[PDB]
Amino acid sequence: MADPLTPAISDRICKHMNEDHASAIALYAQVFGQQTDVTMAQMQAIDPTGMDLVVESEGGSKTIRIEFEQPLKDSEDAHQVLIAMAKQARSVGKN
Amino acid sequence: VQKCAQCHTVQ
Ligand code: HEC
Ligand SMILES: [Cl-]
Ligand SMILES: [Cl-]
Ligand code: NI
Repeated sequence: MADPLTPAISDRICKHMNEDHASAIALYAQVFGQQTDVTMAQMQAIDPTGMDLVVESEGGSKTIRIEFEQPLKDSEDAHQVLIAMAKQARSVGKN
Repeated sequence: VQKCAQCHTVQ
């Protein structure tokens, strides 16, 4: 077989995004998660049909689901969709 | 804000 996405690879990607790319995760919550007044956000998991985020705002916290348009077959699909969603979201606030 | 291609498109 081809190599699939796994829970261990998901965890490696989520930690690298939370350590160094936290600003991008707050943008995903605002543009694709329909949240307002986001103070920060973190990736709890990524899976073949979407990702789960923890979102802080107005002194409170909540968890939300963002669904992908097409299923992910492997970690290269995951890498590509995270970069495409960030390019679209930067465009919203800079138009 | 930083564009992702600044570190992820090597050309
Ligand atoms: C200033 C350089 C820089 C920029 C700009 C940048 N990255 Fe990264 N990225 C890195 C580095 C360094 C790594 C290697 C893992 C680590 O230490 O975070 C990486 C790793 C990654 C990975 C792979 C993680 C893995 O475990 O396979 C993804 C996906 C990613 N970045 C997404 C993005 C997105 C989306 C953006 C734009 C919002 C972005 N990057 C902008 C430096 C950058
Ligand atoms: Cl690695
Ligand atoms: Cl990496
Ligand atoms: Ni790496």
